[PDB]
This record gives sequence, C-alpha cells and structure tokens, in this order.
Amino acid sequence: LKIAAFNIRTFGETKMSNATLASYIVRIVRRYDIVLIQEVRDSHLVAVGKLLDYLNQDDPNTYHYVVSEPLGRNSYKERYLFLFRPNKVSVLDTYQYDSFSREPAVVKFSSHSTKVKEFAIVALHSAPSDAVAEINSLYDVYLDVQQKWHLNDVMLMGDFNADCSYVTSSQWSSIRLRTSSTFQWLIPDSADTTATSTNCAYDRIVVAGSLLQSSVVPGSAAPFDFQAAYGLSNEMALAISDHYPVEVTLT
Amino acid sequence: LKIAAFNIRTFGETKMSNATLASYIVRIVRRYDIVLIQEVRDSHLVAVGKLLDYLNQDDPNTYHYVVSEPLGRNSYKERYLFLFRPNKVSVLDTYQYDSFSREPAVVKFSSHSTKVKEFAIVALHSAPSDAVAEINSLYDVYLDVQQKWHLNDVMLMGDFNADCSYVTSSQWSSIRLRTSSTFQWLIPDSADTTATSTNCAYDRIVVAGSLLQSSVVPGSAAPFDFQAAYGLSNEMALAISDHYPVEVTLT
Amino acid sequence: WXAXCPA
Amino acid sequence: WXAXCPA
Amino acid sequence: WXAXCPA
Amino acid sequence: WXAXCPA
Amino acid sequence: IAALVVDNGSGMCKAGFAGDDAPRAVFPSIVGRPRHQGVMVGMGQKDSYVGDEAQSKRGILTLKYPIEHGIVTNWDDMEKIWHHTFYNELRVAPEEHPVLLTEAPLNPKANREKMTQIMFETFNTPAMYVAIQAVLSLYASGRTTGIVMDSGDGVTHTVPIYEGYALPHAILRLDLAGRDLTDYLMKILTERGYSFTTTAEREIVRDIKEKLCYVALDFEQEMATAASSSSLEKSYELPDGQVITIGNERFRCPEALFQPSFLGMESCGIHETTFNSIMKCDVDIRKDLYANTVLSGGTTMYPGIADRMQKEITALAPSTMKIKIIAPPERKYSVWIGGSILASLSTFQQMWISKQEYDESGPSIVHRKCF
Amino acid sequence: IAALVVDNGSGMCKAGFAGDDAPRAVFPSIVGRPRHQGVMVGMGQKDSYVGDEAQSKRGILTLKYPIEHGIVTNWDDMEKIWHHTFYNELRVAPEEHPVLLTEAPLNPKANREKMTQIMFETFNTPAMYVAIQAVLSLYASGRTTGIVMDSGDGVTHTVPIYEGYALPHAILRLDLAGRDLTDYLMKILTERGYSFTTTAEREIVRDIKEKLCYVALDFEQEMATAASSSSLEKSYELPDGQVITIGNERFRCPEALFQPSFLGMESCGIHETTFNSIMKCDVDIRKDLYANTVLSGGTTMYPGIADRMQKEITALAPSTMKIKIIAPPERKYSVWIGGSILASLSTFQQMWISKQEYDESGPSIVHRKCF
Amino acid sequence: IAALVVDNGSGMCKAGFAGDDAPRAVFPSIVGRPRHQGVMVGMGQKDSYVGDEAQSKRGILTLKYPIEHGIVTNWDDMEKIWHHTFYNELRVAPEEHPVLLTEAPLNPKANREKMTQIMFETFNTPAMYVAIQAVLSLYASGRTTGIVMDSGDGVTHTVPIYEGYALPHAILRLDLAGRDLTDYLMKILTERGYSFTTTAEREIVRDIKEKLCYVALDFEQEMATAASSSSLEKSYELPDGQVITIGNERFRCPEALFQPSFLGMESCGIHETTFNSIMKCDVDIRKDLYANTVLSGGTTMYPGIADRMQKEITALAPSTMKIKIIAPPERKYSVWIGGSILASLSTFQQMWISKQEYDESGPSIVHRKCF
Amino acid sequence: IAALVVDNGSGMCKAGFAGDDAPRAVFPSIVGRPRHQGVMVGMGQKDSYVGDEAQSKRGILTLKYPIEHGIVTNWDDMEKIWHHTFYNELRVAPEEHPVLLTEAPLNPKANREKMTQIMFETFNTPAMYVAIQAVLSLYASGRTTGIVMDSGDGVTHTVPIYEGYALPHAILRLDLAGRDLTDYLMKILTERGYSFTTTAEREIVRDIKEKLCYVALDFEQEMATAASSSSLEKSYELPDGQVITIGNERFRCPEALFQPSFLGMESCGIHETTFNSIMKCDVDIRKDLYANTVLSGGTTMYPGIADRMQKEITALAPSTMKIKIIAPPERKYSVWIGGSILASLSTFQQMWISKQEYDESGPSIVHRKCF
Ligand SMILES: Nc1ncnc2c1ncn2[C@@H]1O[C@H](COP(=O)(O)OP(=O)(O)O)[C@@H](O)[C@H]1O
Ligand SMILES: [Mg+2]
Ligand SMILES: [Mg+2]
Ligand SMILES: [Mg+2]
Ligand SMILES: [Mg+2]
Ligand SMILES: [Mg+2]
Ligand SMILES: [Mg+2]
Ligand SMILES: [Mg+2]
Repeated sequence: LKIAAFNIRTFGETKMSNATLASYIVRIVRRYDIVLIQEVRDSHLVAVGKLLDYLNQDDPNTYHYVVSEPLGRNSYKERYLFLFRPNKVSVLDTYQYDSFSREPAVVKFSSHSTKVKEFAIVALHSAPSDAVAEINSLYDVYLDVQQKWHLNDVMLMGDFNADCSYVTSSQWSSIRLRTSSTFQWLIPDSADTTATSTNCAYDRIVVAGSLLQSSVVPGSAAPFDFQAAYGLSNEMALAISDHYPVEVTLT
Repeated sequence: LKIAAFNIRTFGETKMSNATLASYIVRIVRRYDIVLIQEVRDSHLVAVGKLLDYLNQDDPNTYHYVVSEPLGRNSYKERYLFLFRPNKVSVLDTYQYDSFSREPAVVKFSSHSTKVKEFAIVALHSAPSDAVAEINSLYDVYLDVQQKWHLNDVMLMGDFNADCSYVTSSQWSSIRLRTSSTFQWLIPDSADTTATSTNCAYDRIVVAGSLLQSSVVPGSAAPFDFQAAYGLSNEMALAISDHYPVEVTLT
Repeated sequence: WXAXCPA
Repeated sequence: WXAXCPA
Repeated sequence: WXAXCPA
Repeated sequence: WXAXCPA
Repeated sequence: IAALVVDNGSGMCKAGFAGDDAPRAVFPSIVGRPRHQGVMVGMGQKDSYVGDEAQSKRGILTLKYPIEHGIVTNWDDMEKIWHHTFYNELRVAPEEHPVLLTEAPLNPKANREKMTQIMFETFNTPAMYVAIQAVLSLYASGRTTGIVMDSGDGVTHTVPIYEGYALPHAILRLDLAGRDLTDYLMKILTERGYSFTTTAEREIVRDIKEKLCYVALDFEQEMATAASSSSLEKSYELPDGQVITIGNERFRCPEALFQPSFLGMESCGIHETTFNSIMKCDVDIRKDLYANTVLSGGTTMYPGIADRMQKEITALAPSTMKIKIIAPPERKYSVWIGGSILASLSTFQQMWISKQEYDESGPSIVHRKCF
Repeated sequence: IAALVVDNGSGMCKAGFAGDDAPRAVFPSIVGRPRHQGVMVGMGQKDSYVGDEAQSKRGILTLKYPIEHGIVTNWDDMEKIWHHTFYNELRVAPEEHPVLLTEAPLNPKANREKMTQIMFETFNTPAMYVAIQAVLSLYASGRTTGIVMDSGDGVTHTVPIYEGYALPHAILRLDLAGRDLTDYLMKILTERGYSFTTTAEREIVRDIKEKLCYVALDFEQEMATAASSSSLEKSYELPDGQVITIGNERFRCPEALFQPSFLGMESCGIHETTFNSIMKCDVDIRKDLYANTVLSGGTTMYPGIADRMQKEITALAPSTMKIKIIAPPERKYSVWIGGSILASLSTFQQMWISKQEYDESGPSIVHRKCF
Repeated sequence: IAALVVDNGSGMCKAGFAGDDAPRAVFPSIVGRPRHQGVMVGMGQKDSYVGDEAQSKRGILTLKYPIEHGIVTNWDDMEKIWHHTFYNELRVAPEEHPVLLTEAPLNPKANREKMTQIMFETFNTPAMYVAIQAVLSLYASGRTTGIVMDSGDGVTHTVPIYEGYALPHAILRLDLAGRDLTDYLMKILTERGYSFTTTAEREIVRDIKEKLCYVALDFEQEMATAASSSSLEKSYELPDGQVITIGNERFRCPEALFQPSFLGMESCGIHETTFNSIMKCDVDIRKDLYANTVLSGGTTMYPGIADRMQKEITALAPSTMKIKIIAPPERKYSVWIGGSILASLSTFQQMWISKQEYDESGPSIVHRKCF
Repeated sequence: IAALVVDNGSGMCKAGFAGDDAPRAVFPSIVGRPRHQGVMVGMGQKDSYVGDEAQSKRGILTLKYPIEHGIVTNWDDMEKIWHHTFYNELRVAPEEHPVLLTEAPLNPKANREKMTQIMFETFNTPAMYVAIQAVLSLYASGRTTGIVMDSGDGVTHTVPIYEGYALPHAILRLDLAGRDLTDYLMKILTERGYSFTTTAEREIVRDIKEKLCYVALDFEQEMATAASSSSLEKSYELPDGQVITIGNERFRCPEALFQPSFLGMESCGIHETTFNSIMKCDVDIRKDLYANTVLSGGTTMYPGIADRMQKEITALAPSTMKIKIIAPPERKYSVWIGGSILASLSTFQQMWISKQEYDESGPSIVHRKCF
C-alpha cells in the first residue's frame, strides 16, 4: 500500500490541454494506490473527469474518486481529490472539517492488508503565510477525531509550506505536533520536496497512533524524484508540477 | 590532433540494446578528435542518432557527424559515418569517388593547430574476397584528388583486410601501395589489429605528402588494445568488436 | 484549433 | 313557409 | 382570391 | 416523436 | 389546501405556490447518471443528480435532457426530476394539495395520458389539471384577446384567442426554437475557429447565446457593418480561462428565427408563422388580433426582438393598421405567472380532476374533462 | 297613457313610446350562438347574444335570423329578441302599459296566433294589437289616400287605400326584398374576385349595399360607361384593412328590383307590381291613386329610386297621367312613425283587444276583432 | 382533326386526344425549385421541375401548386405545366389542333381572361372553348337531367341540370375539398404521435389517404367500435421503411366532408349542400332531380360514400321518394371523358372561338360566345 | 490544360496531373528540422527535410506533422512541402497551369484565406479552385447519389449528397481518425511490455497498424478465443532485430473507431455517426442514401471493415432495407482520382478563381465562389 500526496500545480484544463503532460501524470498516479491531489483549480470537475478516464479505461472499478466541494474560505476555492483502488481500501465515512483558507477534509480507509485495520486521512494545503497559525489548530483536529471517530490511527499530510523562511526556530516549538511524541514528522528537513533545484521540505508527513507507528515501513517515506527516474529535463519536471511527490508505504 | 580508426563489428541497433557495450563505445569515441565507423548496419540512421545523443548530451557541439548514403552493391549496405569535434577541426568539403562493393569517400578538413592546413581522409572497407584488387584502384584515386581538389597530402586508411593469407608476398608486390614510397604504411605487419589472438594488420595507415610525414608523430601509430587498456575480458572485448582500433597522432 | 481541441 | 319558399 | 380566402 | 422528427 | 403550479417544460422547470408573483424553484431540467463510481465528501453515493447539481459537476455526469421538442422521451428520469422538485426544492409533500401541470399544444395524446397516470400513482396527488402553455401566457397580461407567441426551448407555437374563445384550427406549431439555435451556434462558431462537441461543453455555448446574441433590424446592411468594423466584436471568458472574440456571428444565430432556411427546415419564419396563423382566423377579428400581440418564452428576450418583429409584420400586413407588439418586462416566467393566477381563481375550482373521476373510467379523463 | 310600439321587421327591429317621433331601441334582430369552446375561464361569458352584442363579435358567433321573409321560423330565438329589447334596451316592464306590434300582410294564420299568445302568457301585457305595416305608412305621411309601396328587408308588399276601406282584392306580395338583394350581391362580387361565403361576413356586404350602390336611370347605357370608364369605380375598406373596388357591380345589384329574372324569379318587376295593383282598381280611383304614391322601407334609400320609379310607371301608364312619387326623408322609420301617431291617438284606444276577451274566446279572436 | 381536351386544375392534370377512352397524360400539376446550392459539376438538372420529375425527387424541391381552390394564383409556373404537357409528355404541337379547357363555375373573371390570352399568344391555338366542369359530367354518364357533385382537389361544387338549361342561381360553390381535407390529416396524425410538417411529406399523407381511409355508415357508432378494438387498425409502410399504425382516425378524416365544424368551416355538410341545391329550384322539377344524382371528382373515391350520401339525403328529403346515387366505376376520369365526347360532336364545332373573334373584340369575347 | 490536382491532406499527400488514373507523387507530409547540425556529402537540405528523405532519416531528424485534424498549424512548414511537391517531385513549374485543392468540410475560414493568398503570391498560380474532400469521392465512383465517409488520417466525416445537391445541414465532422488510433496502439503496447516514445518509434507502430490489425465482426467473441488460443497472435519483427508478439491488440486498435470510449472521446462511433447524418436528411431521400454508402479514406483498408459496418447499420436501421456498403477497389486514392475526373471536365472550367478576380475583391472571394 503506497500512500502519497501529490501537489499538482494549477491542475485543470490548461494542464490537461497538453497530451504529453497528462501522459506522465497518468503514469505517476498508477504507482500509488491512494493519492492525494491538492489545489485543484477546476470548478466544474471537467479536469477530474479527464484524469479519471485514462485510469478507468480498462476497468470501470480501477480508481474511485472522492472530490471535495469548493471549500476555499478565501477568494479562491480549490478542491481535494482522493483517488483510491477499491480492492486495496474502501471509503466508509467522510466529512468536512467540523481559521483556514481551505478547510481540511477527513476520510476513512479500510485497509485490510495492513496491520492498521482502520485509519483516517487528513488533507491540508496551508497558505504561505497561514502556516504558523494553522499548525497549532491541527492539534485540536486530532482530538476531535479521537472521540468523535474512536480511531487510534490518524494521518496528516499535505502542503504545510514548512521551512524555507516560512517557519523559523522561534516558531518551530509553537507546533504541538513537534513537541508531542505521538506526532512524529517523517520527512526530514534536509530532503527536498520541490521540483525546483532549491531544497525545500514543504510537504510534511505526520503520523499519529501507537499501532500506526509500527505500521509505516522504515525509510519508505521519501520524495519521489520523477525527473531523474523518468529521464526528463528541468523544464518538463517544472511543467508537470512545482513540488515533488511525497510517498509513504503502509505494511 | 588525434585521429583514430575503429572498425566496430556490425554496428547496429541490436548492439545498443546492451548498455555496457554502449558505455565502452562512448568511452572509446571520446578519446579521439576524429574517428571513422565501419560495418554500420544501420539503415534508417537510428543507431547514429543514439550514439551522437550520448556524445552531445551535455554540450550540443561536442561532436559533429558526417554520414553517407548506403553504398553497398550487395544485399548488405554500409555508411561511412564520420565523427569529429568542430572546435579541433572544421570540415570544408565532401566528395564521393566514382570497382568496389563499398566505394570510398573523400572529405576535406582544415587543421590550424597542426602544421598541416588542409588534409582529406579516405575511408575504405575492402571486401575480404578481393582485397587485392581494390587497393590497386586507389592508386588512381590518389592521382584524382591530387589536382582536382589540390591537396598535397592524401590520407588513405581503413580496413584493407591485409595479411593473414589475404595478401601474400607475390601479391604484395602486385599491390601499388608498396610500389611507391610517397604513401608509406605505418602499422607494422607483425602488430595485431584484431581483437582475436591472431596477428593481422587488417587496418592499414599510409601517409602521403611530405608535410604530413613531418607532422606525423613518430611511433604514434599503434593499435589500441582496449581489452587490456580497459581491463576487460576477451568475450567482453569481442562483444564490442572483433577488431582492434588503430590510431595516429599528428603534430 | 483555437479553443476546444488542441489544434 | 311550408311548401314554396325555404320558410 | 383577393379578399376572403388565401388565394 | 415517432416518425417525422427525431424525438 | 393551496395549489401547486409547475411549468414542466424543456430547459428549465419553474415551480412554486399559487398566489406568488415569482417561482421559488427554477433550475435546469437536466438529470445525469455518473459514469465513474465515486462518492464526494459526506455523501452516500447518490444514484443521480437533478438540476443545479448536474450543472455544478458537469464534468463527471452524462447529461441528458428528458424533454425534446416538448415531448417526453423517457419516464424513468421524469419521475426523478419531479421527485426532486417536490421534496428537495419546495420541501413540501405533494399529497397534501393539488398540482397544475403545463404542456405545449398539439402534443401526442400518449404524452398527456402518461402525465396523469404518473401523478395519481407515484405521488397520489389529490387533483391535477393540464393547461395549454399558450393559454396561461395570456392570463399574465390580463387581456382577453390577442395571439400568444410562446417560443420556448424546443417548441414554438401561436394560439390566437378572441374574447376567451380559442381557435383550434388556427393553431400553428413550429419546432424551431432556442435549442436548435444552440446546436446551430456551434457550426457558425466552427467557422471562426472554436470547437464545441461535448454535452458538458455545450453549456458554454448557451452562456454565449444568452449574453451576447442580438437581433439586427436589417440583416443585409448590418452584415456589411460587422464585416468592416471591429465595434461589433465583444470578448468573452470561458470557464477554462481562455478568451474568445465574437464578431458577425453574434447576430447570425438569432437571425435563424426569422429565416429558418439556415437550419434546413422548410417551415416559414417566426414572423411569417404569426401572419399565417392570423390569416386562418375570421375577417372581423383580424383587426383586434393585430393590435394585441403577446410575446413569451425565453427566446424572446433578445435585444431588439420586438422592433424586428414589428417591421416584419408591417410589410406583410395591410397599411393603416395598428400593429402593436407587446413585450412586457418579466416575460421569461410569463407562462408560470399566469399559472398562479388561474389556480387562485375561484372559477377554476370546479374544473379540477379528482381521483374519483380518474378511477371510474381510467386515464382517458384528460381528453374530455381537461382541455 | 303611454303605449309601446314595436316594429317586428326582419333584421332591424325598432321600438319606442307612443307620441315620440323617433325610436330609441334600434338594434338588429339577430341571435348568435358560439361554435367554439371557452378555454379562458376569466369570465362566464354567454351562450347567446342578441342585438349590438352579436354584431360587434360576429366573427365567432353564428348569426341566425329568427324572422325570414316576414315569417317567424324559430320561436325560441324570437323570444330572446323580445325579452332583450324590453329590459336591456328600453328598461321598461311590458306589463305596466300596453304594447303594439306590426306585421306584413298575407302572413300565415299560424303566425298571428302564436305571436298573440306569447304576449298574453310569456310577458302578460295588458293589451296589444297587430297592424299591417303598409297601413301605418299612410298615417306617417299625413295623407289618408294613396298607394303604399313597402319594400323592406324580407317582404315587399303593396296595398291600395282610398279614403280608408283598403281593397283586399288588389293587394300584391313579392318575396324579392332586401335579404335576397344582399345574397345576389354576394354572388356578383365573386365575379370581381372577392369571396364572402360564410355568414359572419354576410353583414359587411350589407354595409357595402347601404353605402356605395345606387340606382341608374338607364340600365343599358351605364353598361357602356361602366365597362369603358373608371369613373363609376369606387373604393371601400374592409375591417381588416384590405382595399376593394366596385366597378359595374355598383348599380347592377339595385337594378334587380326591376328585372327579377336575374335571380330566376318568375315574378315581374317592382314597377310592374305597382302598376298591376293600380290596374285591378276601378277607373274612378286610378286617377287619384297615381298622384299619391308613397315609398316606404329600408331599400328605398337608394339614390335616384324615386326618379327611376316614376319613369317606368309613366311608360306603363297612358299619356296625360299625373305620375308623382312622394319620397320624404326619414322614410326608413315611416312604419314606426305612423305607429307612434296611431297609438297616441285617443280614438284608437277603443278597438284595442283586452285580456278578458282573449281568455273568453281564445287566440282565434285575433282574426275577428283585429284585421 | 381531333381536338385536344385538358381538364387542367389542382392536383393531377389530365390530357388526351378527342375520342379517347382514357386520358393518356396523367401527372400531378406540381412546380418546384431547389432550395440548396448545387455542388456536382456535370449534374445538369434544371432549376425547374414539373410533373413526375418533381414527384420522384420531392425530398429536395419545394412543391408549389400553381392552382389553389380553382383559381390560378401564379402565372409564371402555370405556363410551365401547360408547356410541359404539350411538348415533353404529349409530344404533339398544339398549334395544329383545337384546345378545350375546363374550369370550375363561380370563378373570378380575371381567371378566364388571362387563360384565353396565353392560349392565343404563347401557344397560338387555332380555336378555344372553355366548359364548366360540372356540365361535362353529364356527357360522361350520357344523361340530360341530374345534379352533379364534382369533388375536385381545389373546390367542390354542384350544378343542377334538367334536360339542359343550367340554372345559374342554384349553383353552390364550397371551398372544402380534397386538398384542405389533407391538411386535416396532418393535424389528426399529430395526436397519434406522427409528425408531418413540411410539404415534402405532404405527398406522403395524400398517399395514405387514398389507400386506408374510408367512410362509415354511422360515425357515432363507429367511434365506439374502434375505441375498444384493434380490428380497424391497419399498418402502412413509409418511404423510409418505418411502419405506422392507423387507429380510429381512419374514418374521422373522411367524415370532415359531412361535418365541416370539425375543420372549423362554417358552411354546411356535403349532403346538406346537395340538398340545398335542389330546394332552390321549382317543385315541378324536384322529383326528377332526386332520382338522378351523378358523382364526380377524386374525393368521392372513398368506399361507402354511396351509402352515406343516400342515407343523409333520405332523412332530409321527404319519405317515399326515389333517391338513386349514380356512382359509376372509374368516375375519377368522368370530367375528362365528357370533354372528349363533346369535342367529337358535330354540333359543338360551331361553338369554338376563332382567333379572328378574339382579335376583333379582345379577350373579353369569352364572356359572350361562351358559357 | 494539364491542371495539377493535389490532396495535401494529413499524413501522406498526393499530387499528379489531370487525366491520370493514379497519382505520381505519393509521400508522407513530414517536414522536420535536424536536431543535430551534422552535414552529409554534398547536401543542401540543412534547414529541413521534406518528403521521403525525412522518413528514411527519421533517426536523426525531428518529425513534425504540419497538418493536425485537417488544420494547418505551421505556415512556415507548409511552404516547404508545397515547394518540394511542385519542383522536386512533379518536376513542373506551378506558374504554368492552375491547381485544384481539397479541404475537409467544417473548417475555419482562416485556413482557406491564408492558403489562397500563399499560392497567388508565392507561386503566382494563374487560377485555383478549392473542393470539399468528401464531395470529390463520388466522382471516382461515378455516381450522383449516396453518402460519403472520408475516414482520413486526421478527420472522419460524412457528407450526404443527393442528385448533386449537397445538404449543408447534415455534414458531421468527427475528430477521431487514423492518427489518433496510432496513439492508442502505443498505449496498449507499453502495457504489453514494449515501450514506444520517440517519434521514430511512432512511425514503426504505424507500419504495424497498416500490416497486422484487422476489424472483428463480433468484438466480444474474440476475447473468448484470444484468451484461449494463440492462433490470433502474430509475430512482427522490429527493425532492431527483436520479434514482438501481438495478441488481442490486433483487433482492439481498430475497434476504437466504433467505440470512441476507449480514448475518452465522448462522441458517437463511426457506425453511429453515419446514422445521425442520414437521420438529419429528408424522409423521401432516406431510401436512396441507405442503398449507396461510399467508403473512402486510408483508415478503411482494414479487413472486414465493410462487413462490420453492414452488420451494425442493418441492426440499427429498420429491417427490410437494402444497405450496400460500397467499397471501390483502391479506395485509398479515391479523393485524388475524383479530382482528376473533375479537372478534365469541360463544365468545371467556368468556376475557376482567376488571378484577376482575386485582385479586385481581395482574398475574400473564396467564400463567395467556392463552396
Ligand atoms: N341607407 C340604406 N341604403 C340602402 N339600403 C338600406 C339602407 N338602410 C337599410 N337598408 C336595407 O334595407 C333593409 C330593410 O331595412 P329596415 O326597413 O330597417 O328593416 P325592415 O324592412 O325590417 O323594417 C335592410 O335589410 C337593409 O339592408
Ligand atoms: Mg503552484
Ligand atoms: Mg566484425
Ligand atoms: Mg602480419
Ligand atoms: Mg415553454
Ligand atoms: Mg320593414
Ligand atoms: Mg378537378
Ligand atoms: Mg482526408
């Protein structure tokens, strides 16, 4: 079970107009059973339908979609997408966040194969300036999932926009997740999670739950440098997205 | 200036399926300014495209190619591919000579660093069955290019399939190459130009023109034992090519 | 083209 | 009428 | 026609 | 429809 | 207790309560079944979407209009769109109060038969009635005489009415309407260099027609003006993000209403069909009908449509005749507005079709008791 | 004191009060019944219209004349005309004061019996009386001696009176009258290219007959003038705005009174009819009757009819004969004016027939006390 | 020697030589023009099609009848049919033989005048005569007394005859005929569910009418039988292969002849028109006219029309009166057959109008030397 | 005159003189710029390679198709192809004689405007005419009636023609074509195990498509056999020496024509798109178009494609129908063959856009003169 967060840049018809760009995207998503698609700029789900036909052309039940309704508190509203194979996991309960430009979304995956039977997934795309404010608020989100859902395993991922002058050492202790031993950050700050040559660990993988800590494969959480793996140029890598995917493996 | 002759066994796309052989072939070509290619089995100029892609992967003008139309009279046809560095030498003009299954080609080169200003290389792949007859005709070719293109020197070298019962002493006198001292062989007959254990000087380098004779570095003409140089086995050496490259350095 | 299709 | 004309 | 019917 | 028009 | 009024036409399905001056639930009449199985956030895998949901998620649903030229093709989804109106839009059970449906004239008798059968079985509505869409339009104006020009989405018809008496022999029905303009607008736009083929991207053309298309007072003269002047051009923004420019094709699509030869139909123009309908009436009532012409439907909201029609009839009609084209504001919902007036009237209370009448002799009531 | 006089002529029905010089209830005697369903339920409307109501809306109503050739055919529609004119038009209760009725001579004996019975039972008037319309014309003119030529709409009759005691053996009745003239002009106009088949436009033809047609002195000579000149041509406007022209047909129709062979009728001309009535009289009265000739009825309004009538009589009569025609204005209401004068007379009060006499002797007394 | 006779009118024109037992040249009188721009070079088809040429490719042309309701509406295309008959089909030059034309009675005078002008200038026929289509039916049956009910496509009409001496005052012309009856079928079939709007499919409906429709002996009783049984239902094949089912409507369309109120036309029924024709005549000749009734035209081809006419007249006519409906087989060609017999008659040779007569007195001669 | 006829379509363009039975210039329409500077022996095509030279040296050059879905994208690339066609291959100066051009229907007017300007300026051709590609396919068959489906490399469309009158409202254009199918086969092949990304690999699969793939009569049946038999599997040697095996992909690739859902194309299938074009035609002309269905285009050489189409259409079309799927031999050059016949036609000489006519009205004359 490969679970990854994909920070596609300005996803929509504009990126879907190029046929070659869609070809690489289709190849990337097939690698991970459960993939998170952030900052979907589409309004009528035209792009999502375009992205799903290539994945479901051989079988109507290869990839199911879980799309968030326009939820941007600010002027622009993006969408969260959850592409998952039904045979690997099954969605049971989803609900909107119940302080953010985009409210986080909570879903349930029934992973029978992995030793963590039930576990939740939280998707978030913080603003470049909100990050300091929202990171303390996410601590209150985890408490809500603990008693409303009675779920031991809770996962948080997305574009937290950490590091790279956004978060400094003065506010590095303001995070309850960093202080608490339950939420151990997986992605090291040294690793680069952006297609740009500059080092930026914008994406952070947060894992919570005693059963979930032994569930993650040791060392599997790492950025997926598709540019070198697929033998593409810097322009092609940037043309796909501005940030590298982050993938964690569940056993 | 460094010029080498390489006679790769059946240069084609199938050998490019192997990656290790393509690695050494890149190492070999990069050691010489100008190198000629023999048994080019490519029919649609695809093998040369792959080879030059490795050569010009970083700098677009590291190596420049000059190729020829398939001139084989029989079913098997070959191309006289020429690879050279633009900075070290510049190609002025090309010519194809009007008796051979694979008729030779003449290309002009302008050299500045060396004492010689202009020189032309004639590449031939004589048929093993009739190696005696072809070389005699090149005596007239040397006369043809002397005044119709006004070069003092006439470089003539290639796979002439000499020695090892192909040409005997009685036929050696019949060869016009040994009749005139204007063009003098460089590779000794005792030396071996084949990757196999047998000692045959199939490749023959002969120098015409007094100005290039002084420009030729004495003792520079010698076969390149890439098997011992690269520390490769006989099977690996035979996989790259059944012959041994020959080279000469000009000052 | 100029809108719908890629051409 | 009753015979001649329409009435 | 020229008044009543269409013709 | 059922004959003339497409519907 | 109250009366339910629904204009179950093509394109939009207005609904509301009697006595109101504006419908409360207006939405596109589109029902779509999803192709890829996937549940949104906090949903329960809805089988189908009706109306506003289909428009907002047009990417992943197979949109299909259940009404074609004012004729119901499928009934499995007509039950769905009605069920959405009663419970999800108006938030009222239909069994409490009677309902009033509308239809175009000269529809097949099977269409009205199934409408009554569905109302009494699926919803068990206490009473129902079907009224011609043209007749209800005249009630909004409050007049008594005058032709009604109901040019809706898929059906265009004229029903001349004089002193409360209809003329069934003079009813003319023409299938040229707004929907055919949407399909024709694609071919003319293909000339400029834009492609529109999918049903999802069809609605992009619909927005172009509703906000830019206008009728010219002189086709030939204005064609020359638009061909050599950039003043007629008007940019537009697609939902994708690109920008297009509409030049002379702004007015050619609405011009098809007056010269249906463009669409290949041999039927006469919308102005000619009004003149033909009047000619079928008596000589004495022709003067009254000319002075009172009422427009209706969506396709009569184009700028200058009234002035163009007035010029066209004047040439055909004899001189020294007062030709007044009545184009009141708030005419898109004109058909529904009359439906509210009729329901609230006490005279109509004796013409409702009760379940007692339907049970005794089957669904054939709609042809004799109902007109 | 006050008495009601009512003219029961076909078409135009007049009513008023005794002593007045002009009637006030001047309405056509037509009954209309709609042939269409009422789709609009704004008002209950009506299933019957009488008088000016039917004339205005003649395009939808089916016009029916209850009186044909001065003979009542449909009594049910006749009652509606009588009921409407008493209350709606005159606002007078019939029972309060007596009424008077007028009728043509040679009427069927059954017509008189039922007309009287309706007065006594349906309206219960205290007393009425029926008089020959020809006789009342003499009172209006003031003279008591002469020959009266009543050429009305349904029946033309001629009665000679010499100082009273009108001769019954010298009375002539001709059915060629205004009703047949209008129908003949309907067929003639077909030749020009106009069609007026239905009964709705049977009224515009009558309006044309009352406005444009005129009588020419020389029928034969005008054919050369009409067929070789456009001076006789005149224009007219239909209610719908069309323009029609009347050429030789302007004077062709009104001449039919003198040559009934155009309609296939075996009867002689009206001039011959008047001449025959005088001939049956004795010589001692013929000289007097020639001098005092009075023309009454609607069909006398044609210009030149007086000069035309005397010309044919002069040719028929011998030389040195005083051929004089008296055609004073307002002769259209000559029958009504005489009735008003006769009713206001105190002498006429005695020979009224009362209700008690009718009950005692039955309706047959109308042929004994009344003539 | 032999004179050409042509019963040219709405529908299918017929032509042939005098003395022939059947018209050889029978073809619809339809003139059409293409409505699309030509695309094939070397196709070579002309811009005008007449007769069977237009019928074969009727899916492209716009069919326009030059003759409507017995009166020619357009003379440009009418000349084409006249030109096509003599040259392309008959292959006989008309300049060598006399031409006899037929027309309906009670028609505009301008129709006859322009007809004579063309036949003496464009075609230069040596001599012409025009005969009433009603009186020619007598010679077809070889009789001298009897009303004829000529039910043409454009106009039905009835002329009483009695040993010659046609009565001009008893001729009634009714605009209800086969062509207007066809327009009723389209509106009726719309109720079933089949739509035929454009004139290209107008021929298709006409073919349906002449193969399936029939007249019942009792319209009311037949309604109940067909509304509760599928026996009356008969299948038919469309040109495109579609199969359409005809229900109770099979007899409703022919019934419009007897009840014009179905069509909204105010006039009386066909049987009432026939009954009214006799009533206008003298009683002395009514007995013989009742026993001799001759049918004609194409619309009297419906099965059972003989029984229905006899039943309707029997109720109207007094009992114990011999009413015989003479409907000989192949009466569709009766009008043309009578013309052929009339031309061969030696006496008729003196009634021809010579070109010298036309030149001397102008085209107006046709009103004097011809009936 | 020897006027040249050039197709210049997507994929491989054809050229030749008029009157020839087969084109003399057949080569792919590929022009590419070298990705390496390298110079051959005495070569002067350094800027680009056009024609069969680019195909022979695809390993070095960068192949780019100037024509995309019948649309010219790089006008600088188009001039390279045209200059080589006239001089290097046809060995003729274009200035001597006029030329004819073929373009797909429903294309942007800017495509024709620039194309007209280029030839009258760069080549100075005396005259030119532009013809629809689909229309010219009928001339090769020598017929006048029947629909044409020109399933070309970059566009598939159906243009019905009846008696030389093309119907502008029934042309349907579909973007799925042969080039699109090549991409689909590559996607399946990568899943199979063999990867093709470089444009050089793009040509190899195209050769595989032209040689091995075939249309299956029943798509479902082959899955049962393919999964249980290797007989369907065929081995094609790659140029590199590796022998790959094609299994069920032999028939899956051509099946995208009938099921556009494989590539996500929401449009209807090729069998369905030919039904919709007929369904928009008249009822009377529907019979002829069913009989004649001319097939054309290079994507129609698949084995059994005609047999598959007849099976699909006959089931969808009403039974008792004669559906002949005409497949003329060597239909790959039908478009050019038809052009040769039209060029030699004498009547075609009168519709040529002369150079003088271009100057007076500017480059806008194409819309007025050409179809
Ligand atoms: N001014 C007129 N000129 C010619 N005809 C007239 C005129 N007025 C009336 N008539 C005709 O004379 C007929 C008789 O009119 P009237 O005397 O009012 O009726 P009645 O004969 O029943 O008394 C009417 O049918 C009408 O058509
Ligand atoms: Mg971004
Ligand atoms: Mg070798
Ligand atoms: Mg040796
Ligand atoms: Mg509507
Ligand atoms: Mg009177
Ligand atoms: Mg006829
Ligand atoms: Mg093509």
